[PDB]
Amino acid sequence: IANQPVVIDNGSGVIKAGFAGDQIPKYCFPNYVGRPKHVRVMAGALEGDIFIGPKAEEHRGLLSIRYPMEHGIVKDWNDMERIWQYVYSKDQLQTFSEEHPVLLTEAPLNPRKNRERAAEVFFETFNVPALFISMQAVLSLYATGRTTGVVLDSGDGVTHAVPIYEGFAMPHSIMRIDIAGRDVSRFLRLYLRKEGYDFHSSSEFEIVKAIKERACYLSINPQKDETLETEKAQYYLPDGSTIEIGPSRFRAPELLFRPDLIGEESEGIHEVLVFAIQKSDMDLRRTLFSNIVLSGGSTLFKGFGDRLLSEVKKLAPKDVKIRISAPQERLYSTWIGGSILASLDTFKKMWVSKKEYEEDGARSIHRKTF
Amino acid sequence: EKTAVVIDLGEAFTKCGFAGETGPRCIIPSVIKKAGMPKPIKVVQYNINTEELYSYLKEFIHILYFRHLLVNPRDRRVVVIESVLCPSHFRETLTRVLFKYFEVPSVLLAPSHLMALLTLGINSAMVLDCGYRESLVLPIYEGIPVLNCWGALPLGGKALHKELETQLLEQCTVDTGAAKEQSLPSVMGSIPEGVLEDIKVRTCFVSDLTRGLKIQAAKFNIDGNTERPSPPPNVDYPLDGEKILHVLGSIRDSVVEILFEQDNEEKSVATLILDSLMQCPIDTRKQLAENLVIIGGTSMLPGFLHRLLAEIRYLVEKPKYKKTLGTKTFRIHTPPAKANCVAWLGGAIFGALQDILGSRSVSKEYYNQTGRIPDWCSL
Amino acid sequence: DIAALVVDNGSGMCKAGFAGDDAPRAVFPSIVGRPRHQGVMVGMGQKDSYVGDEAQSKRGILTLKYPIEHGIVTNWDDMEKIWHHTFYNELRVAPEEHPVLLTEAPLNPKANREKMTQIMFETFNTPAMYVAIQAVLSLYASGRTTGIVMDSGDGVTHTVPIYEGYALPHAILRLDLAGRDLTDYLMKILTERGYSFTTTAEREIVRDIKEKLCYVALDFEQEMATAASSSSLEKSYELPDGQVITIGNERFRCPEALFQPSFLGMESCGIHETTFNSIMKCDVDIRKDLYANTVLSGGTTMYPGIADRMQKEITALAPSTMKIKIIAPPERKYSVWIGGSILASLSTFQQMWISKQEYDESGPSIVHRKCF
Amino acid sequence: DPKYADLPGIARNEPDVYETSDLP
Ligand SMILES: Nc1ncnc2c1ncn2[C@@H]1O[C@H](COP(=O)(O)OP(=O)(O)OP(=O)(O)O)[C@@H](O)[C@H]1O
Ligand SMILES: Nc1ncnc2c1ncn2[C@@H]1O[C@H](COP(=O)(O)OP(=O)(O)O)[C@@H](O)[C@H]1O
Ligand SMILES: Nc1ncnc2c1ncn2[C@@H]1O[C@H](COP(=O)(O)OP(=O)(O)O)[C@@H](O)[C@H]1O
Ligand SMILES: [Mg+2]
Ligand SMILES: [Mg+2]
Ligand SMILES: [Mg+2]
Repeated sequence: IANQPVVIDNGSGVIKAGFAGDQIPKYCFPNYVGRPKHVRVMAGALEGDIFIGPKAEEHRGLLSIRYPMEHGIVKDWNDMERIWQYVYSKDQLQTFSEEHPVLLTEAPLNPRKNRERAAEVFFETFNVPALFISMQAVLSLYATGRTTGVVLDSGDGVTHAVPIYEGFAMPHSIMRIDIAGRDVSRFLRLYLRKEGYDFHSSSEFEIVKAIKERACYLSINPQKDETLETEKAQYYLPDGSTIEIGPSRFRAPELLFRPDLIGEESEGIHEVLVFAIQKSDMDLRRTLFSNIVLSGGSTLFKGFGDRLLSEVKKLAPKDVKIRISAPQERLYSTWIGGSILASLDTFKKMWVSKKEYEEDGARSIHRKTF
Repeated sequence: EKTAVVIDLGEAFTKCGFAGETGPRCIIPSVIKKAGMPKPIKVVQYNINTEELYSYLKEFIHILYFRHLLVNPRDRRVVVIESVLCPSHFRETLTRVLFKYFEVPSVLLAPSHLMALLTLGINSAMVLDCGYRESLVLPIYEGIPVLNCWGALPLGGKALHKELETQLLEQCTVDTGAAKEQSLPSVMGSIPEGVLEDIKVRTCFVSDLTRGLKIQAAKFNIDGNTERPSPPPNVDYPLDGEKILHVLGSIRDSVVEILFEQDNEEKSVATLILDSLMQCPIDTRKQLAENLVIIGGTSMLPGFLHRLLAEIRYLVEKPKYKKTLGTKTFRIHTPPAKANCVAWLGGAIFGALQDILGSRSVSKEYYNQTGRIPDWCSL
Repeated sequence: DIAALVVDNGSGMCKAGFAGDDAPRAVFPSIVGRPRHQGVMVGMGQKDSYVGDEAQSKRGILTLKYPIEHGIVTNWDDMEKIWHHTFYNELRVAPEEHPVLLTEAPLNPKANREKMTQIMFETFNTPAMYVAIQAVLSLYASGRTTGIVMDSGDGVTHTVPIYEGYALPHAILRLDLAGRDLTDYLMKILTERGYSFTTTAEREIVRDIKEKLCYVALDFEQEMATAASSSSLEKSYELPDGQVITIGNERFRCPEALFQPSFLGMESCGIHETTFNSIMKCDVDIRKDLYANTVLSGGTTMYPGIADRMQKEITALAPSTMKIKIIAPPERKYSVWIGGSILASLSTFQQMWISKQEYDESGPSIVHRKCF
Repeated sequence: DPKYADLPGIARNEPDVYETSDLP
């Protein structure tokens, strides 16, 4: 098939869909399904029952939210199927699914059944001509245009570090932890409860996530900032009321680097990055320090680069160059890399044909990846 | 060493007394009667300017220390029971009131859930506190409160009082007695908090699991034909002397169903424990499931515990919890004190431990030197 | 007669007992657990750090650290805590009253043994002590004086050939692949299967799964094909919660890393190739005897069918005429300790102690002159 | 640069490279 492939970066928090030709993901929206909060049986209420994309943002107060993906693993497969069908809607891509081949993106070290069921859904419910599932860490280097680097993809659900040297991936050096943007949002909810502000509702999870996106910075010296009197930045709720966030602004994201404060048994973003570098072979390590590529939304935290540089400096060997290449487009780097990959003619030899899936069965999608 | 006093402040009621006592000496509404204003002001208020809160706490603690506890404040230590994730500003204001003004030796800001655990003698359980403002679940495992697996919902006594007021104002039938022996709905614009609280505690009750589910289904009544259970008889609650509010039978069992109603979000009082438990470490689940402790004034409503346990066992079988928490044996604890003052009883047990209480508590010299109260937030 | 203690500080599991006994008195995991939460108030009956089985029972809240990694003590405070628990709490004996016969793997850092001796003589004030090679003790336990011991425990797998009591230091071959590496690989393949285990507490659950279910396949490809084409090999395990999880081919892929380190990413020989290379490094005259007296030791050699697989692999590698005989006693998990007890029960061993007088005279470095 | 101007989450007013000082 010579039609333009469709690239669908499958985020835990925000999915990004588009065509491979485009330089940017033309379509992108949160990865959740919004249902009416009350069990509607009367007429005149929010009809349809399934609000996805900006529609869910229009009436966000009245909806109960449910994410299908958690920690990069699909939980509600019906909701994920609804999401993917909505990607092929009149609102997004205005096209039939049977025409275009598809490139998915999946987190590394995920369950095999997740990928198997995703392929089954994309080949059975949608009559797609072909499919290919890539890791986002491989795609970030495609997007940046470099052949080597350590990709630290800190998405909404999963935070993983992957070193690649000259296009060779180190499967045993990959590091992965579940402390990511959603966990930072949960900790921010807890700290805002400590401020005296309640966000119990699932819908209110969205506005505490908005507070995380708007006003939350990583302090190089958290003790000094805590001792220093905070400015108590004011934030506007959707309804109209103001809130003073206070010191929680710098306490919630701090758990990404030091999760053990809240008792979480996790390595921390700097720890997984450094250990992914160190587990690799020794001769590569210096170059792996000289090419660090950030990716994912959680890397967009204010002052994240400086704190990560400080941590890597104090953990790395002395007098070793470090280059945390943090492109401004790091939120959509994974999709841009997927588009660049799908543009290549080599992609023609990578995706599995529908007849190939029918004949070889499930194991094809496992073996053609590597 | 003199016996340390114990204070447990709450929106609805404050429990006060001495350590090493079988129960609190004093339990009163957390209000202060300022001159000139008919309805008194709530002492414990969050998100207010610190001067007003300081004055309120000063007056209330003075009332506690010179009306109910007949003893000087300077002599004896304090064991203040404050719930986990209590608002910070209220906490440092309370400690500042205790230190700067009263000059107590030291205040121990104990957590309510761990203290409630101490009363039973066990060292691990899933403590649910159904307070006035909100219900809160916290697991404790070997004296370590697992803050990571906390849970909370705003289904305490405040929401219940609001629901009662709404239902009464809808199905209002009050005999004014002044040429109004017939029903005269909503003669008064708003029912005071005291009347709602008395109606809730005296008349209302928590129905059985099956009856509650049938009531919830019949609320929608989609193609239903008298599927509701037969309600209890109506009760004629006297108001203000002459007035007689005919509290309907249906309200008495339907008002409290908001605690256990799911409403397309899978969030209720019962589901809260399961949600917290499913987040716990893999090894801690069983010991936390077999040890359940319920505290708080709302839990004292008649038939609450039976409905809660039945709803827990019912929701366990649902597909969300079937895989993980399916084969589990939940069991409720029966602490020696009434559920109003289990946390206070824990604080009282901790108070008589004179040797450790000096080291654990924060000395006034330390507070004067630093002015920073310890907290589980970053320092 | 004052009995001398024998303390096998394994990388994973610490064993301890009195000389002359048949089995160790105390056998507990060598872990130090610490509470995870810091900010919140701590309950009444608590310890700053838990050790041994106490940490294992309370592992749900604690975070565990192994003091010994790859047979090298990395945290000496934790190892000191482990020894204190071993002597005072478990054995319930004063360390100053008895000698102690510790054990160490071959080819370890010299500083490890030096610090071991220093800690034993200064902190605990034992009247004497000794450090012994684990393989030599395990050969003592089997009632042999000629043979090749492939002792594989939680941290390291070392092969030592011995002939008529004369060790051959230049033919010893050490590998860092053992135990913990297999547990981590089991975690990885379990994550591919669907069950995610990340915390240190879950490492104990994965270790228990490895102990209970895993086995060595005589033919790896045939068993893989059987697993693919049928569910006969699937077996169910119950977690402490009560969740039931099914393990399929992963039963015989976790221990297969012993014979194929390429699964773990290390470009090292398998245990069969390591044993064959160690035999071939020996002189030509004694090799036959070693082929007839291959001894398995350590806890990680307890997989079902490992003896048959090792016999098959060595027979394939070795010449046809030589007779291979892998000796795998049922109690081999404690064979490193038992021989140590024998070595402590001998009358001729009273001259092999490092007396405290000699330690004061020469310092810790005497451990390199006396022990080995 | 302007090709990413329309996207919501493009974080601007920050440097694209956080690196240690060069040493000869
Ligand atoms: N004996 C009782 N029987 C029934 N309900 C009661 C009883 N005592 C108090 N309540 C109700 O319980 C609620 C108060 O609970 P509780 O006294 O535990 O809260 P609190 O400590 O004041 O508040 P919070 O913990 O939120 O700070 C109110 O609804 C009150 O009406
Ligand atoms: N400026 C920002 N500050 C803080 N967090 C942000 C910012 N922008 C995005 N995020 C977070 O990043 C997450 C999106 O991650 P994403 O890149 O979608 O991960 P994935 O690889 O799963 O697609 C969101 O949940 C959001 O909370
Ligand atoms: N019955 C068994 N089956 C499989 N593996 C076992 C068995 N018993 C113990 N092990 C493994 O052996 C290891 C312990 O080995 P051990 O003899 O204690 O070595 P060391 O003495 O160096 O600690 C554990 O990590 C465990 O996984
Ligand atoms: Mg992504
Ligand atoms: Mg209470
Ligand atoms: Mg051993």
